[PDB]
Amino acid sequence: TSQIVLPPHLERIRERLAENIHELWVMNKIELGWQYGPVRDDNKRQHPCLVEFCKLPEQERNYNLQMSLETLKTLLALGCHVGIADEHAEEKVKKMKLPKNYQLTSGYKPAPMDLSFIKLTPSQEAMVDKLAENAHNVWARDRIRQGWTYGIQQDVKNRRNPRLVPYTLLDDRTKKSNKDSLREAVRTLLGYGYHLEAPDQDHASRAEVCSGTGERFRIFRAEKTYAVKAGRWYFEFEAVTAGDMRVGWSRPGCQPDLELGSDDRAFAFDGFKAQRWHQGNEHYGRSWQAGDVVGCMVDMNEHTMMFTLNGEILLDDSGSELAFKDFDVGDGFIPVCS
Amino acid sequence: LSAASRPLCTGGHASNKEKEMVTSLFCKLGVLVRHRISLFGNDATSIVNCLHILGQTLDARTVMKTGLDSVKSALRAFLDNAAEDLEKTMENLKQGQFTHTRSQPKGVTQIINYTTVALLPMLLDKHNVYSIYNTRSSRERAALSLPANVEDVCPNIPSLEKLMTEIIELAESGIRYTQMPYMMEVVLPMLCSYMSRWWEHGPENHPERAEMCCTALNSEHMNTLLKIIYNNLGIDEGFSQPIINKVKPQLLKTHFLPLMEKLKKKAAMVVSEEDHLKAEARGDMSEAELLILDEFTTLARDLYAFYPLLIRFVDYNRAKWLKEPNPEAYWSKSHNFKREEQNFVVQNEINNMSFLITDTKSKMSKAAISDQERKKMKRKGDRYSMQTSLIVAALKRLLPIGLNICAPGDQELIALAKNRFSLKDTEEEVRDIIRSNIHLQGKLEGIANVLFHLEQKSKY
Repeated sequence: TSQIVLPPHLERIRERLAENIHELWVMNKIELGWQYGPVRDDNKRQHPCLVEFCKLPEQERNYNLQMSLETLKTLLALGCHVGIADEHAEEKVKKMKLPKNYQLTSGYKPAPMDLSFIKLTPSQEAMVDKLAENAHNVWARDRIRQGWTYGIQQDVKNRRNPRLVPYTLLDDRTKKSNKDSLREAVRTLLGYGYHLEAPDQDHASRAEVCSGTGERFRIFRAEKTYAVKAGRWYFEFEAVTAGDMRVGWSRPGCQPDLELGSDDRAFAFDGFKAQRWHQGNEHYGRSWQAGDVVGCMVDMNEHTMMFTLNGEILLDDSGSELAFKDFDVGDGFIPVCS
Repeated sequence: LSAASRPLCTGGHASNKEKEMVTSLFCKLGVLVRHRISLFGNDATSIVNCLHILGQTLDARTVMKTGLDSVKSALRAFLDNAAEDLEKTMENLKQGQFTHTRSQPKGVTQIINYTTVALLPMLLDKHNVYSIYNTRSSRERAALSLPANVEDVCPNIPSLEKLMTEIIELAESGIRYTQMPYMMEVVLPMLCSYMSRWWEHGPENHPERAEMCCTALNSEHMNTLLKIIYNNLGIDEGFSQPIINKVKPQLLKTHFLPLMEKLKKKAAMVVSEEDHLKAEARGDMSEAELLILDEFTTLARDLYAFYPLLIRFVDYNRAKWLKEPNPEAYWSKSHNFKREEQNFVVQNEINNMSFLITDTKSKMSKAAISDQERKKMKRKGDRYSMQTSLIVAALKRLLPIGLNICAPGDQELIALAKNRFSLKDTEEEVRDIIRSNIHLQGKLEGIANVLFHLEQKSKY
């Protein structure tokens, strides 16, 4: 996916934020341990890229500015208001706080301060993960165009990377360095004083409750020849996961196709909705934990119905041991399930 | 059309406009009811002295009921509609309710007070931006020590405005946040400190008349919710409080127990009232990590079970004093109750023999005796139901002793319930005086003969 464009009003704030984030990034890179290198001598721990922001070449500076612009675009494109109130103190509202700490060695070592005491917004980790996912789409597109680190049909490359799958193959341990870098970036943002909301929380209706419903429903019952007519029978049903399950009695099929407990042909009881099912909805019974036995029981002589969940009889709001009453004998009743 | 508190959403704008009308009419009532002159603007074309309104006194009472009770299912509907302005609207409504109950109104708004209080458990400024409890703190400083402030400190000193059951019902309504706290835990503790300190420093009896139910003052009582009367503690502390210091509340809870255990008075209405006050003062409402720390819970429950079993053992026919004590649910207390019940069944059988033949005169006295017996049965039915529920589960794995102990009581009640119409009509009258008043059976989370206790005893 690709996100919205940066409005022209934010260009100055983007430039200032990019400048200070380049400064912090380059001094963090210098603090990492590598030194200055003339030309491509990484084997000697000498990095030409590890220079100050002002000392960066034109191409590297343009690439870094474009990367910062893309990250700021991604940050502002979520939808939550990013109206900055605590402006970063640099030549505008000057409240210089970086030289509060001080570390220096042989080389250019400016002093950054990261305010970790401030409360990180709960949605900031979501922003970090969304940045990672957007960059995953970026390098997925790049590898689709190129064919790098894996030869599928050309058989030119080998050692396929797990970056093709965005989340499943790449565990949190594999990308700890990138996660810590993004955490440091958002920590610097919070130290600057950005206040962020949490749209993807309980404040706004955004949670996903069920993958689907209204179909993929099945009915389980025995042969019609076992339709009991007399006596009082007992059978057991056990539940493994809470959900839309109807357990009760059915009849030989007369209605074309309808769910349990919503017509003449079927009697049903539910605990997930805590309501019995018989030609409508009527609240009855409690829910069940994982690994519970419904414990069904038949009373055919006086046309009464009732249940025993784990030996505990279920009583309705009126306080009775009667799930159903006053129904015709019909062509018998059969244990049924949904 | 942006959806917000009152940007465009008419569904919530209805209740918010009701709240705005409440605020406007509360200002219009603060200009008139607390006139402080009572003669300004006299003879409003007939006799009336009004503060430039003269027509909104009854209309405010008519519309406040609709404004505060915008929907019967207030708890769910308010949360579904919004989660921002509910706290401030309820705070302003409660402040206006207090500043109206300070005065003498003709109609009583206890039902609306309870309806507004029902919003408090359901769950903003977090009591920081807006001081919701400032007016309540003033009204609570008015009676910060009821045994010490039972005098003319109440505003205008009538016997009907504040010095009545109205203040205790208002306190019970206002202080209820068991489901979720809705405050910063600052402005309530330093009134609760005075209340608890004077509770310990009282040693006083013979309270004021018409307010015998002092037990309805607090329902969310717990640790930090006494030696901290604050005169030197304010300088000592102001960072340190009972939240961090876990020593003193445990010491006070351990101090409370032997004093209440020592009370073993027999055959006294004053003993009954003292026991009820003791149960309310130091009951089982202390929810401070009772699940993890089980020794305190076990000791407290054992004492709260040993007290009434030994109290109501002898005859104690006058059981009307106990309104609705909290039960606070194999056991030694269960065995003791089984022995007490099987001893009580003998007196019940003697009474049944008396009812069978040689009946007394004065059919109205027959009704009175049957009412007393029905009250005793109603009081014992709840504890019998819990005991039967405990016994049935106990006898499942291995407990023939419980079933053998419970067997004679089944036959005792079966013999008692053969033909008792002269008791059944009186029991129906007693249960019609107050229908259930707790509806304990329907909670699934007051009582007659053939219910849960009977079916659980018969099921085995």
